[PDB]
Amino acid sequence: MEVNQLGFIATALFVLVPSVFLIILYVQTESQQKSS
Amino acid sequence: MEVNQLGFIATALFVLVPSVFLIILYVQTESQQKSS
Amino acid sequence: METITYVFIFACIIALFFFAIFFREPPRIT
Amino acid sequence: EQQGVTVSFYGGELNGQTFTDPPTVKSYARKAIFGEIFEFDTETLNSDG
Amino acid sequence: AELTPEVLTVPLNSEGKTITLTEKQYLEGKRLFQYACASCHVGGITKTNPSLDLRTETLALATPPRDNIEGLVDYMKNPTTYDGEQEIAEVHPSLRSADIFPKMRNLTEKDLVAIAGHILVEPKILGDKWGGGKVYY
Amino acid sequence: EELVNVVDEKLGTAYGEKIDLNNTNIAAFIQYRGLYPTLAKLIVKNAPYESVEDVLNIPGLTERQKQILRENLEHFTVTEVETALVEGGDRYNNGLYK
Amino acid sequence: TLTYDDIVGTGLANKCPTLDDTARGAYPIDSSQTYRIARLCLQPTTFLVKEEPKNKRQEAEFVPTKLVTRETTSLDQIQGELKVNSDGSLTFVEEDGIDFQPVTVQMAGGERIPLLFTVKNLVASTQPNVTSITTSTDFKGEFNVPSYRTANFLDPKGRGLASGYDSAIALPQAKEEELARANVKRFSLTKGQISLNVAKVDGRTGEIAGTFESEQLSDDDMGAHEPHEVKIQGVFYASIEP
Amino acid sequence: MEPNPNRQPVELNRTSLYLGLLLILVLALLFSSYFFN
Amino acid sequence: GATLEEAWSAIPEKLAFYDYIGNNPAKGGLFRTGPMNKGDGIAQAWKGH
Amino acid sequence: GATLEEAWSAIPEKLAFYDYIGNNPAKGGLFRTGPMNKGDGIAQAWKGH
Amino acid sequence: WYRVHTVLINDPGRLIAAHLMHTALVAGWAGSMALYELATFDPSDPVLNPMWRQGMFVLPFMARLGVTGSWSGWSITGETGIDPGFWSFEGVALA
Ligand code: CLA
Ligand code: CLA
Ligand code: CLA
Ligand code: CLA
Ligand SMILES: CCCCCCCCCCCCCCCC(=O)O[C@H](COC(=O)CCCCCCCCCCCC)CO[C@@H]1O[C@@H](CO)[C@H](O)[C@H](O)[C@@H]1O
Ligand code: HEM
Ligand SMILES: CC1=C(\C=C/C(C)=C/C=C/C(C)=C/C=C/C=C(C)/C=C/C=C(C)/C=C/C2=C(C)CCCC2(C)C)C(C)(C)CCC1
Ligand SMILES: CC1=C(\C=C/C(C)=C/C=C\C(C)=C\C=C\C=C(C)\C=C\C=C(C)\C=C\C2=C(C)CCCC2(C)C)C(C)(C)CCC1
Ligand SMILES: CC1=C(\C=C/C(C)=C/C=C\C(C)=C\C=C\C=C(C)\C=C\C=C(C)\C=C\C2=C(C)CCCC2(C)C)C(C)(C)CCC1
Repeated sequence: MEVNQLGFIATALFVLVPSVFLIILYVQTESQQKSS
Repeated sequence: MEVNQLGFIATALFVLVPSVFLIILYVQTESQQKSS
Repeated sequence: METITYVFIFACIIALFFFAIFFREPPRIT
Repeated sequence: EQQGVTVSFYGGELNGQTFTDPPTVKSYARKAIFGEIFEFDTETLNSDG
Repeated sequence: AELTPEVLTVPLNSEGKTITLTEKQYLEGKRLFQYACASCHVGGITKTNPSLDLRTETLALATPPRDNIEGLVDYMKNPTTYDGEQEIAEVHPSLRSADIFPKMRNLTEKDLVAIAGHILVEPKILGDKWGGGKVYY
Repeated sequence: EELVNVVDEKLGTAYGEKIDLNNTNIAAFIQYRGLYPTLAKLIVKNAPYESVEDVLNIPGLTERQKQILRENLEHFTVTEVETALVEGGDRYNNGLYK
Repeated sequence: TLTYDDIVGTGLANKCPTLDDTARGAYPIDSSQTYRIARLCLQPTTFLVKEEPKNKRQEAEFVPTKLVTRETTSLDQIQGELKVNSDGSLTFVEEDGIDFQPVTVQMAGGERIPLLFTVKNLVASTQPNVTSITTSTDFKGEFNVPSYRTANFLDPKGRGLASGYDSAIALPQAKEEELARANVKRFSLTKGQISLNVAKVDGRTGEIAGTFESEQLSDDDMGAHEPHEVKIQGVFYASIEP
Repeated sequence: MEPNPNRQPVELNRTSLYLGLLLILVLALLFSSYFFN
Repeated sequence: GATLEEAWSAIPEKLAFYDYIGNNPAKGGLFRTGPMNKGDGIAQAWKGH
Repeated sequence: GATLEEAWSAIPEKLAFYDYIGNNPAKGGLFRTGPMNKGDGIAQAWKGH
Repeated sequence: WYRVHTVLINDPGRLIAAHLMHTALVAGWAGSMALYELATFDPSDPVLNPMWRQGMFVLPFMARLGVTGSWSGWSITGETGIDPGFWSFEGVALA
C-alpha cells in the first residue's frame, strides 16, 4: 500500500532504543558477580 | 534527491546494532565492581 | 514491511514468552 | 439537474465564467462545502488530500 | 388544552360535511388501532407493503377516496386495493375477512367510526412522522 | 473523452420530473388515482412506449382505464430504456422502501 | 419418486436430469402442432478463462479454473416457446426461469475471477431442417449478459450507481481527475453466445439431454477493470411438450 | 544440573569501545552514502 | 460604484484563503503526520467566490 | 520457403530476450540494490530485430 | 568478545547446542526467505520475466532439484493443471 516510508523506521527504533535500554541495565547486573 | 527511502534504516541501524553491542559488554564491566 | 514488521513484533512476543516460562529465575523460599 | 443548478465565479482566478454542465457544478459545490475554493498544487509535495 | 376538538374535528364523508370527536372516543381509535393494526402500519405505514401509507393525502387520492370516516369504514367492512376493484378481504382482515384473524370479529360501529378517526386525527398531531417510517422518529 | 453517471444524468430530462412509462419503478404510479394496482402492472409488463400515447393501445384495456390513461396522459413521459435502470427487476421492486 | 428430503443436502439438487442411458430415437415435430419445453437445464463441468498475455502475436490461451463458489452453479427451470419456422429448423425462445447464477473461480495464480453464468434472453436455433430432434441436433444462439451487479450495489467506500456516495469521500481535497474510473460507476450490457448439442432423447417423452458451451464475459465491476472472457461447458437437459 | 565451570567472566575495557565505537561509527560515515545511493 | 464582478475582485487573496477550512486547525487528525501543505496541497491560488 | 519479414517471426521471444545485454550479469554494479527489473524496466514484449 | 565463544572448545555439551542452533537459524532463514522470495515472485510470465529477472535468490535453487509446483496453482514451467503435493515452494518453505 501507501505507508509512511519511515513509519517502519520509527517502529524499528522505538523498539530498540527503549528495549536496548534494558538489555543494558540488565546485563551490567549479572556481572555484579563476574559473570557474562 | 531521489535516494533509497531505506538507506536510512539501513544506516542508522548498522550504527546501533554493533555500537549498542559495545555499550553492553562495556557497561556490564564497570558493574564488575558494584557501580553504574 | 508493514507486514514484515507486524510478523516480527509478534514473533518476539513468542520469544519473550518462551523466555519467561523456562528462563524464569526460580522463586526462592527462605 | 432536475432542479438544474449552475455556478458563476465573481472575482478570483476563475472569474467571469459561468459553468452549466451538472458534473462541474456538482464538483464546485462539493469543494464549496470547504468554504472558498482555492487551487492546490498537490503534485510538488505529493499531497494526499 | 393541547388537543383541541377543532383538531379532533375531522371530515367523516366525501361531500365535505364534518363530525367532531371527544377527548374520549379518541383513545379508543388508538387502543383499537394497536389491538387491531399494530402488527403493521405502525406509526402510519404498512409493513406488508411499504409502498402504501395511511397519510391524509394518500387516502384522499385513493379510490374510493378513503380520507373520510365512512371510507375507512367502507374499508374496515370491505377491503379493496388502491384504485377501485379487487376485493382484498381474503387476505387483508376486515369485518368481511371470513372470520379470519378474529382481531376483527368483535368490533362494532362505535369501534370503526373511531379507529378511522384515529387515522385522520394522527397526522394532525404527528406532522407527518405519520407516513414516514425509520427516517423520522 | 469522459464517462458519466448513467442514471442521474437521465435526471436532467423527463424521467426525474414526470413518469417514464419505459423506466420509472412501479410504485411511482401511486402518485395519482386509478392508476396503481392494475394499470401500472400493465404499464410495465408491456414493452416500452416509443411515444407516450402508445399507452392507450395496450391489449386488454376497458374504455374506463383507457379513459384514465388519457386524463393522466399529461403526466406520463418516455425516454430511452436504460439498462442500469431496470435490469434487475428494479422496475418492479427497485430495492428501496419506506 | 424422490422427495425434497431425499436430495436435501445431498449435492445433486444442482445437477440436471440424466436422460436414461440408451435411447437415441428422436422426437418428431408437426408444424400442425406448436411445442414448448417444460424445463431447460444447463449444469456445468468446468470453467475456462482466457489468459490476458502481455505479449501480442502469441494467441490468447484458455486455462482451467477451480469452482470456488460452493456448488450453486446450475440453471434448471427455464422456458420460452419452441417455434418451428417456415424452414425446418426450430427456434426455442425464452421467458421465465433461473438464468442468473453468480459464481467465482480462482485462476491459476492467486487471481479471483467472478462471473454470472447466464442465458437470459436466449435464442435457440436448430439445424436448418429437421423433422425430429435426432441425436446431434443443435441450437447455438445468443443471450444477454447484464452486469454482475445491479444498480444498487455499493462498493467498499460509499460509492455506487442507483444510490451510492457521489465520489471518494475518504480523500477530501485530492484530485479526482484520476480516481474517476471508479468515482462514476456505469452499468454495462453485452451479449454472449451459447450452443447446445444433443446426444440423448426419449421420443415418447421429449427429454433431450446432451452438452453445451457458451462464452460470456467476467465482471465489468462497474467502471472498474476491463472484463475477462469465460468459456463454460457441461451437460444439459430440456424436455419438449405440446 | 550443577552450575557450569567453563563460564568465565566476559571481558571488555572502557577504551576498548573507544577503539571500536570510533571504527564502527566512522566506518558508518563512509559506507553510508553508498547506502543512500 | 462597482459591479458584482468588480466587487469580489476587491476582496484580496489573503482574506479569502482564511475562509478556507483546510486552515482550520480543527480539521486535522492525531496521525496526519505533516505540514498543512501535505494535506490539501500547496495553496496555489483563489478561484474566486 | 520464407520471407525476411517471416524469418525473424520464427525466432521466439524467450530466445530474442536472451541476446539482450540487460540480461547479462556482467553489467551490474555493487550498489544496484535489487532485481534486474528495477534497472531497465519490467520486460513486456520483444520489439523485433 | 574476541574470545567470548571459546567457552565451548571442550565440553561438547553446550557445544552441540551451539551447532544445533546456528543450524536452526540457517533453516530458520530458509523458508523465511522463501516466503519472502515466494511472496514477491510474480509467476504470471516465464518468458520475459523469469525468476532470475526479478532477483530471486532462493527460488532458483528449489526448481533445480525438483520442487517447481506451488500451492498457488502454477509452475515455473508455464503449465497450470498440475501441482506436486506437500512439496511445493510452499511446503518446502514451510518445511
Ligand atoms: C548461531 C549464532 C550464535 C550462537 C549459536 C551463539 C552462541 C553463544 N553465544 Mg553468541 N553471539 C552471536 C551469535 C551466536 N551466539 C552474535 C551474532 C553476537 C554479536 C555479539 C554474539 C555475541 C555474544 C556475546 C557477548 C556472548 C555470546 C555468548 C554466546 C554463548 C552464550 C550465548 C549468548 O551469548 O547469547 C547470545 C547473546 C547475544 C547478546 C547475542 C544474541 C542477541 C544479539 C547479540 C543478536 C541480535 C540482537 C539480539 C539477538 C537481541 C536479543 C538477543 C537475546 C538472545 C539476548 C553461546 C555459545 C556468550 C555467553 O552468553 O556468555 C559469555 C557471551 O558472553 N555471544
Ligand atoms: C558454511 C557456512 C557457514 C559457516 C562456515 C558459518 C560460520 C559462522 N557463523 Mg554463520 N550462518 C550461516 C552459514 C555459515 N556460518 C547461514 C546460512 C546463516 C543464516 C542465513 C548464518 C547465521 C549466523 C549468525 C546469526 C551468526 C553466525 C555466526 C557464525 C560464526 C560463529 C562463530 C564466530 O565467531 O564466527 C566468526 C564471525 C565471522 C566469521 C563474521 C565474518 C563475516 C563478515 C563478512 C561480517 C560481514 C559484515 C556484515 C554483517 C555487514 C553488516 C554489519 C553489521 C552486522 C554490524 C562462524 C564464523 C555467529 C557470528 O559470526 O558471531 C558474531 C553469529 O552470531 N552465523
Ligand atoms: C554414528 C552415527 C551417527 C549419525 C547418523 C550422526 C548424525 C549427526 N550428528 Mg553425530 N555423533 C556421533 C554419531 C552419529 N552422528 C558420534 C559417535 C559422536 C561422538 C563423537 C557424534 C558427535 C556429534 C556432535 C558434537 C554433533 C553431532 C551432530 C550430528 C548431526 C549433524 C547435523 C545433521 O545431521 O544435519 C541435520 C540433521 C538432519 C537433516 C536429520 C536430523 C535427524 C534427527 C537427529 C532425528 C534423531 C535425533 C533425535 C531424535 C535423537 C537422536 C540423536 C542422535 C542419535 C543423533 C547429525 C544428525 C551435530 C552436527 O554436526 O550438526 C548440527 C553436532 O553438533 N554429532
Ligand atoms: C534433512 C535433510 C535435508 C534436505 C533433503 C534438505 C533440502 C533442502 N534444503 Mg535444507 N537444511 C537442512 C537439511 C535438509 N535440507 C539442515 C539440517 C539445515 C540447517 C538448519 C538446512 C538449512 C537450509 C537453508 C538455509 C536452506 C535450505 C534449503 C533446502 C532446499 C534447497 C537447498 C538445496 O538444494 O541443497 C543444496 C545442498 C547441497 C548441494 C549439498 C552441498 C554439501 C556439500 C557439497 C557436501 C559436502 C560433503 C562433505 C565434504 C563430506 C564428503 C563427501 C564424501 C561422499 C566424499 C532443499 C529442499 C534452501 C531452501 O529452502 O530453498 C527453497 C535454503 O535456503 N536448507
Ligand atoms: C577513523 C577512520 C580511520 C580508520 C578507522 C579507525 C578505526 C580503527 C580501529 C580498529 C583497530 C584495529 C582493529 C580493531 C580491533 C580492536 O580494536 O580490538 C579491540 C577494540 O574493540 C573492538 O572493536 C572489539 C571488536 C568488537 C567490534 C563490534 C562491532 C562489530 C558489530 C557486531 C555485530 C553483532 C551482530 C580491543 O582489543 C582488545 O584489547 C584488550 C581487551 O580490551 C585485549 O587485551 C586485547 O588486546 C584485544 O586486542
Ligand atoms: C385495524 C386497523 C387498520 C386500518 C384502519 C387499516 C387501513 C388501511 C388502509 C386505509 C389501507 C389503504 C390506504 C391507502 O392505500 O391509501 C390499508 C392497506 C393495507 N393494509 Fe391495512 N388497516 C388496518 C389493519 C391492517 C392489518 C392488521 C394488516 C395486516 C395484514 C393490514 C394490512 C394491509 C395491507 C397489506 C395493505 C395494502 C393494500 C393493498 O392491498 O394495496 N392492515 N389499510
Ligand atoms: C522474516 C524476516 C527474515 C528474517 C528474520 C526475521 C524476520 C526474524 C526473526 C525472527 C524471529 C524473532 C523469530 C522467531 C522466533 C520465535 C521462536 C523460534 C520461538 C519460539 C517460541 C517457543 C518455542 C515457545 C514457547 C512456548 C510457548 C509460547 C508456551 C508453551 C509452549 C511453547 C514451549 C512452544 C528474512 C531474512 C526472511 C526477511 C526479513 C524479515
Ligand atoms: C528518532 C527518529 C526521529 C528523529 C529523531 C530524534 C529527534 C531523535 C532524537 C534524539 C534524542 C532526543 C536523543 C537524545 C538523547 C539523549 C541525551 C540528551 C542523553 C543523555 C545523557 C546525558 C546528558 C548524559 C551524560 C551527561 C554527562 C556526561 C554528565 C552531565 C552531562 C550529561 C547529562 C549530558 C524521527 C521521530 C524524526 C523519525 C523517527 C526516528
Ligand atoms: C536489518 C535490516 C534489514 C533486514 C534484516 C535482517 C535480515 C535482519 C536480520 C537479522 C538478524 C540476522 C538477526 C540476528 C540474530 C541473531 C541471532 C540469531 C542471535 C543470537 C543468539 C543466540 C543464538 C542466542 C542464544 C541462544 C541460546 C539461548 C542458547 C543456545 C541457542 C542460542 C544460540 C540461540 C535489511 C538489510 C533488509 C534492510 C535494513 C535493515
